[PDB]
Amino acid sequence: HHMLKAEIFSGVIPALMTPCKPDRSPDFDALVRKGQELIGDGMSAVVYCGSMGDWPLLTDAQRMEGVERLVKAGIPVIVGTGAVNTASAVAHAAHAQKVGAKGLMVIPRVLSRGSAIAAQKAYFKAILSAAPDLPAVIYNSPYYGFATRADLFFDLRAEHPNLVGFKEFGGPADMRYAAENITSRDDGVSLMIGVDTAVFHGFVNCGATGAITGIGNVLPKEVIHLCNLSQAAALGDVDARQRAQELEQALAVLSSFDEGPDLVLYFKHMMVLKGDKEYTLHFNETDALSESQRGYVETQFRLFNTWYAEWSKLPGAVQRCKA
Amino acid sequence: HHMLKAEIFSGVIPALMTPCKPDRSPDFDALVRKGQELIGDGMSAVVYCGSMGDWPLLTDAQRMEGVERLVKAGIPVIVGTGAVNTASAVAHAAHAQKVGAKGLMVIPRVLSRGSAIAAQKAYFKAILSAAPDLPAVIYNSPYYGFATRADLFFDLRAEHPNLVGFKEFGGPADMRYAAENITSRDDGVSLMIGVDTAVFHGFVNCGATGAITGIGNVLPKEVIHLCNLSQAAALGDVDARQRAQELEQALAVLSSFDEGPDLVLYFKHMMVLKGDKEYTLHFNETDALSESQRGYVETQFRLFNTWYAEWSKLPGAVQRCKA
Amino acid sequence: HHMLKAEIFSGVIPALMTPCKPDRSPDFDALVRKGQELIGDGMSAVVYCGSMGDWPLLTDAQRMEGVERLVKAGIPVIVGTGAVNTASAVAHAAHAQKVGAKGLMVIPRVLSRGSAIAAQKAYFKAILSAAPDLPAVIYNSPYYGFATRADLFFDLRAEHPNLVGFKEFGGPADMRYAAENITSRDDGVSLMIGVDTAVFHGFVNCGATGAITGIGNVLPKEVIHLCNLSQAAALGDVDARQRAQELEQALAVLSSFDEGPDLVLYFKHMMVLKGDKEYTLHFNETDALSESQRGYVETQFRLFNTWYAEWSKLPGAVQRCKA
Amino acid sequence: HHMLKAEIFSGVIPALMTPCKPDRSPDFDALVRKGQELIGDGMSAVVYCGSMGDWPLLTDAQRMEGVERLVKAGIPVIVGTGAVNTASAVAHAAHAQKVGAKGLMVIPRVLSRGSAIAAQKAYFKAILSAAPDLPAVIYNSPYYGFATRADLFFDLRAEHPNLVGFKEFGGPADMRYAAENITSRDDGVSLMIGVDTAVFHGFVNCGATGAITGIGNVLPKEVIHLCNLSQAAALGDVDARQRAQELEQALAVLSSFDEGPDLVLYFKHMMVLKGDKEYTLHFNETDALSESQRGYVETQFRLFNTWYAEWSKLPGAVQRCKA
Amino acid sequence: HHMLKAEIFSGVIPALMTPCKPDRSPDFDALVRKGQELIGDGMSAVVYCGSMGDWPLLTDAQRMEGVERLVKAGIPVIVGTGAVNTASAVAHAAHAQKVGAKGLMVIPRVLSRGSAIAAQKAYFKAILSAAPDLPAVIYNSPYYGFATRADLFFDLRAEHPNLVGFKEFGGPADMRYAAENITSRDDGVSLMIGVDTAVFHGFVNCGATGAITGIGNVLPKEVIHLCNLSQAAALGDVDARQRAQELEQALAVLSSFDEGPDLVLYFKHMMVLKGDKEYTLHFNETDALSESQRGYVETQFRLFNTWYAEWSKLPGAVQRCKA
Amino acid sequence: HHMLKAEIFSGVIPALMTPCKPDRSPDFDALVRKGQELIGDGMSAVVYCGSMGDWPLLTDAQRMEGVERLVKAGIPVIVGTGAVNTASAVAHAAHAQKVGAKGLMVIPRVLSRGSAIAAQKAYFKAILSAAPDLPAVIYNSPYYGFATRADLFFDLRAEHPNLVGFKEFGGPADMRYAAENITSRDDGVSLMIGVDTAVFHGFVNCGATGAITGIGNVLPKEVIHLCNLSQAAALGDVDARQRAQELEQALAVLSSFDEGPDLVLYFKHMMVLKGDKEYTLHFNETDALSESQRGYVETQFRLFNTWYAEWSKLPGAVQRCKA
Repeated sequence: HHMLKAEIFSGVIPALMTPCKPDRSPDFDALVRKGQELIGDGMSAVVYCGSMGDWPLLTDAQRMEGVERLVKAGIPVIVGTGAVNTASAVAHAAHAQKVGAKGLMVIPRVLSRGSAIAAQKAYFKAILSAAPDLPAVIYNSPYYGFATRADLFFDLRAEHPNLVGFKEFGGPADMRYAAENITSRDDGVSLMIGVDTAVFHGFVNCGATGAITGIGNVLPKEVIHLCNLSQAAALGDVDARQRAQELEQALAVLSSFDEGPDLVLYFKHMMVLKGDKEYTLHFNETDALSESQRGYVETQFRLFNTWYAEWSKLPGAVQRCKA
Repeated sequence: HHMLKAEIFSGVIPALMTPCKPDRSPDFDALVRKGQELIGDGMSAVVYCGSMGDWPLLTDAQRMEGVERLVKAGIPVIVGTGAVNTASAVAHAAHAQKVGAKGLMVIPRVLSRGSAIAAQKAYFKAILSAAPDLPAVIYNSPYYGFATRADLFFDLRAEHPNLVGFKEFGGPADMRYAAENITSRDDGVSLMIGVDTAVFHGFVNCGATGAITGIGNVLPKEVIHLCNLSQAAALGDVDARQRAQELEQALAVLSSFDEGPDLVLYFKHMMVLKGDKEYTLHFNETDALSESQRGYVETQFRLFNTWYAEWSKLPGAVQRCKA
Repeated sequence: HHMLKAEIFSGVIPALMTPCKPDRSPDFDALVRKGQELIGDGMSAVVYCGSMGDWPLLTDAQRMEGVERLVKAGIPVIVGTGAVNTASAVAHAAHAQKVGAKGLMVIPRVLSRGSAIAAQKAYFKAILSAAPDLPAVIYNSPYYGFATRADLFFDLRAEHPNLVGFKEFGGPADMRYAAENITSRDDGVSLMIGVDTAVFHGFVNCGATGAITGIGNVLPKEVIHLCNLSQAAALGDVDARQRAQELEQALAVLSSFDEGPDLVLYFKHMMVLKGDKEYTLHFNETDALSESQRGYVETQFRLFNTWYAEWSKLPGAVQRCKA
Repeated sequence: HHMLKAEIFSGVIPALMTPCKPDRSPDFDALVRKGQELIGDGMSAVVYCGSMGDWPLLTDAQRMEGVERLVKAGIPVIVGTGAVNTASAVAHAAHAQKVGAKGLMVIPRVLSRGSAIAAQKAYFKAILSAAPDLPAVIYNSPYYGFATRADLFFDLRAEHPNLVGFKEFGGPADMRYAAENITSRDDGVSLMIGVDTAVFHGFVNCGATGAITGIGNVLPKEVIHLCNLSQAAALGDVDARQRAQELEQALAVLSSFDEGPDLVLYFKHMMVLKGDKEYTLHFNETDALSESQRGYVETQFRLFNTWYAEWSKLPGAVQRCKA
Repeated sequence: HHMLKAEIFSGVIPALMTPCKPDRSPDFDALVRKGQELIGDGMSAVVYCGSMGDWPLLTDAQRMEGVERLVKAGIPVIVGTGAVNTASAVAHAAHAQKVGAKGLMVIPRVLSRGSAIAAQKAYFKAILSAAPDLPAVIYNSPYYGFATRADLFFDLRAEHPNLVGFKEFGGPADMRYAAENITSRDDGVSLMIGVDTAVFHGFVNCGATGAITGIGNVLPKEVIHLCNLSQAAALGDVDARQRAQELEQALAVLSSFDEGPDLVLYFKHMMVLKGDKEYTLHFNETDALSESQRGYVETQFRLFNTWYAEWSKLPGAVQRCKA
Repeated sequence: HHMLKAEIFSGVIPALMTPCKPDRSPDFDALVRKGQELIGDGMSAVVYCGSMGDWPLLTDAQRMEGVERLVKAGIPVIVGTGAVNTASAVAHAAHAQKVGAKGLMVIPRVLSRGSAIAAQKAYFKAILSAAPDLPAVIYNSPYYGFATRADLFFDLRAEHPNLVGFKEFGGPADMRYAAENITSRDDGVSLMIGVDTAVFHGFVNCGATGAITGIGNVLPKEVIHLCNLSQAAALGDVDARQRAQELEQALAVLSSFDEGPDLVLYFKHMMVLKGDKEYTLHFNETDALSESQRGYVETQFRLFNTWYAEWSKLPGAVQRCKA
């Protein structure tokens, strides 16, 4: 069969941060405000609560409250199912379906049996089964000590028709593996870019349908610009292919913070630099950038903004592909 | 100064499994029964709730109930502080001190900022600070994407005098590193063996004071025998050095299950093979050994038991060092 | 079901060398003589034509002639299907069944699509299908740029019930993987030792049913002695476990030539040192040990023989387990 | 001495595929037609039968028939000597000289003694000696488990003056090694690009004289364009250096299929997409791209063609350097 | 505090070669001439005697004579403290301060205790203490079997306020580590580029203040051009960012000789190609490029010069940023 | 030809430490006393000045004075040629021949061109040429960033007949490589054990003629005992093969200090523990074991001594093979 790809996995999709109130509990009003703003800027959906959202630091109830709030605001939500155990992940998925979220981000099993593929298969089945009506994407990362390859992916999809996507945070070779062996069938399966540094490669070299973004919370217009240029390049455009690469290269240092353990520290600090004070505090009192880290990101943020202010005036694909 | 090592980190110490009731909730009565039995067999203390105890699958309340039950039974308890976040780990530590546990097993930060050493330092400080009166051991493993080396260990101990030990699950070279650079000072610091395959190396080559054991839940007398022989070898005994190595080698396959992701599946199945039916079920309904895995452990369990039944009759150190 | 393991994959089984006539064509009369001798010495079967037999240097017709000759002599033969292409491998298998060989050694695809698992699956199916009545073992080695894991093995066996074994030339961890995940089911599947250095580990730690041997062509009685001791150790015998390891250790250097590219040069030279002049020449005129290599093997052969002459007089398991 | 480089190793040189007749035997008429077409398009020579030509799947007689047919058509032929054994490789070389091929591609020993450098030296000598009048290039690849370095190359060339080139399929560092240490002497030695992804690096950074191409069978004009631009860049041209890199980058995904095990599956499928139906079947009945692989290459082929149709209209070096 | 960076570690700074007289003793007159010339060309300082200067081949007295000569000529000198032992390194540092050199390049301990971090800490302290009034940069390289990380760097700087810089010869990830964690504080610390291939990355992505250059001895105007363009790119300039990368890419092969063991052979030969005959001989009579190496560098030197002659005429940032 | 191995490279040979006077200059009287003592204990020769002797910390004159003193005392001396440059190494070699040392230890080039094999070949030639009448051994270690393999070794020996040995400090596989490919010819070439942990493997598995020892300075009788047992095992003795391995295993921790950067700190401290106070100070004022390192070696030294005191009373090979 030839099947339409799931619309919820198309376009540019921020994985939202959870802002803190002054008492270091979640500020759900601020979460919804930012979600609405980002959709207004041109994002197609949001992911909540992912690693950008500090999921391990929040209770399941808090995450579910945030999901509810975002959905009730009319924002298309892909729910993150990251969890300490099967029962928790399944609860996230069941709640997503109950409240009318639009998609599911299936995160592998951690802490108990993480490297066991047999465990991962059962865990994915349990999560998919809990939200059968929601399109689902599996996250694949070497962080888990195992890879979901084509065999496992297609065995899951045979029993779980909601499994329609594959989100790669790993390197370009892993994204290439997915494009060649999983996501280029006729059957409605979507590759999603899952790390900020792989946008051009994903869209142009790998046939990606959409990008889940960290840095796009901070620089939405610039990240949408890059995604648009990269999609135009994927149509064969000559100018856009050149401009996309220039923009990705200039964004590379800021995007690279998404690859490391301090991504929430860096991206919340950049939110603060753009004037959003509610991103000042972290849930853990001692989590903070070092003095050098703060200086480095400030320098690099100023550099990118200065370069973009002039580059973004250029004629041709640069104008055509703005958000 | 020359300081006595902490007695709680001496001897042979099972990291207890949590048995399931038929509804897959914890059977605390059975947990206490086994803890009492193992102390009776010659174990010096127990660890609860560690990875052997399925900590990620239990609520914090359940773990704390188990700790309380064990302490109220008069069992010396080292509390596992494994957690999804700082607040949870600190709560485990605070509860340990409140109820009169005898020691603390400090597990590093996971899932959020795991590889960041700055994060680990603050996390360890928070945990140690929460139970200042309890001797504490830090667990060190490559699983965490970072190592606690001498610099960090001594900076922590300077501010947290309860930090008196260092539990290595990693390879023999990592245990050697600890012995050479951390645990061989005069100052009351203890190296603990933290994987079942490193007992002889730990006691004889590395000066270990005690062993935290997985397989010792199943084969307590045989593991105490190995530890005793290895301690006698550490005094310079010729016979015990030879016999310890023979026994470790024979135990090696069964002990090696402690190194992998399926350790709880293997060790609960061995408990069942020895007649303890309460170890039949797992908290997750689908977690089970495969047919081949079950056959392999059954074969190897029979082999070891047959060999030990005859070897354990030999004269000399083999008799002297029995539990 | 519980099924008997295939008898053809039990015991000690030399992978025969092909001796050269003076014109460097195969000496089939000598091949049959040695095969008969080795069975007489206590070997259970032979493998022909494997890498020990110089398969790439012989035509398919020559290999098939040798197989025919061995079978007509009443020797139980496991046929090697190593080949440059599918059609060749399938021809070897079909001939094996036609002439009444007793088993099949399934070697993976080489030179064309070697690392492609999809290719390997089809290739194995083609070979197994060509000799449905012959018990078959798949050879697994990192040399091929891929591993046959449990999933592939069981998918093949579901469609090809003749697939009943798994021959590992790789390291002890790979043999352990096979024992834990493939060969310890109740269903009649056999692990075969497939490198000379892994005999004790295979029988005792991995449940192996038999060994395919290179060095056993040269030292049949000594290799059968080691296999017998190792099998007795697998029953739980204390003495045999100690003696097996002593004998393996003494054999280790000579056995290690089986791991390298020059195995046929080393083992033919050892045949010559024992008085079998027909092993002097190689099919390629320039293939020869260097002066240092020749000196090294001569020294090590003398050393082992001297040690064994005295060690093999010891009482107990050493006498009980002789061929 | 200063010596002219061998003309046969200059320019752009497809390693031809062998098309199948409907019965999966070679279609030699079609082979010659394509060879003639590609020379007409601007290729300087062809390689037959290399890995692109499915050498392991064909008999020696079939390969030699194809070589004869190509030579009799007046096509300059470099003969591939890939073989299962020395006698076969030497036969290919002797036949090449007999029939008037123009060059020799010397492929290392496989399957027997592959990693032994002593074996490789003798094997190369045997092949070179069999066609003394034909200029010869040695193929160097990590696939063989050994590298031909300067010492071996110059020892061979001292005794075999026909050895005048060095074809690198390995990475850019290996090509750099060859340029720095082997091929930049005054003495008539040529570096040949031997993988489709290394064209610019080879010509500009490494002094290459020519390229043996896989993708150039499918996209001859575009590959000649890239080679021409890269050669102009090697003269110091500013525009060509920029344009060469743009074209290589756009060709990179299609070229990357040359690096993997499925190169013949991908490139025959692309031939089919361009209308050459005789490239439909493979010699092995079950060798075929998967559905995803087919979708991936189709998408990427369309993308490249669309981009090139517009990019190739640009003024300057892009026009000057067309085939 | 916010502190000005040390001016001596700004700009472009050649690590000078020591030319030989015909008797293979140092030609100090020629050393001073070249130092003066390079300052005249636009270099800000020189380093002497570093690895470019053949420090291990010269006596301490010879190095100190060269330093004296350069300082007396009015050239700003950063003194290299590379040494076989602590006493030697400290003597270099003490002499630097005595004669009025402007900075210190602190090279780690070698040959005795090289991998011991405790040894490195004491060694750095000894060197820094010997020249307290001179700004100092520590060289960091994997060549030493250890890395100076932030902890060690800041512990040294707390006791040695002259430690104000960090020179990275390692890869881009190591330079990134330094920028993120060491050199981006407000406190007057400078990252210096310490390998010729990392200029753009250092200035733009890592906030570098200056570059110590090998190839800049040979191509001073072109290296200053690259540094200027890269510094303009670090201000946010669009044109300069593009042009810097074009120039770095064209310089990449010549710059890459700085990464290898033969850097002095390559760069002295290039000096000879530009007409400086005093760079003909080496201190060791047999040290010389091979014929292929000489051909390779000659080809690549001609290529770069031809490309630059035309590229350097382009309007815009290329003109603005010339030396 | 069949040639006698060089007697100077036979037996057990300490690489002497250089004791310090209270002013941290060399105590040559003490050096000679210890050298004489060790010969009296049963050592066959000494090496001076090697890394054990702190060569990088001493002047060439000091080393040569020590060599002279040892030779004038009638001790057979193998001179270490470790050096910062060719001229220094050659001076050591020339002096060795002048004063009547009995052998040469050829150490590779460091600090300048270390990884360049062309450089190493010329450097070895220069050193060998400077002492043509002295038997010479080349040291081979991965520390140098290159390996001397058979090709280089035999090319050197063809022009330098004094090159008669090969000293391996690397792992067992590297020693095996040497035995198989270099040192097992008939031609008078000797493999020397060059790290304390490889004694049994060297003599029994690799045909070594002698051992250069670090720990043997401290425990001469025990190291000679191990060497004697290992040599008896190399004759085929059953008892000695078992006892050698027991003794090596017990010595393993103390021997392992020879593998690391702190070998001189550990072995001088052990000399002090045995009552030799002249081994208290190091040439560098701050070089000292840490508190933990000191505790570790003290514990392990006591353990070994206690075990040996009883083990060394056993009948059989243990008595026969004492010094």
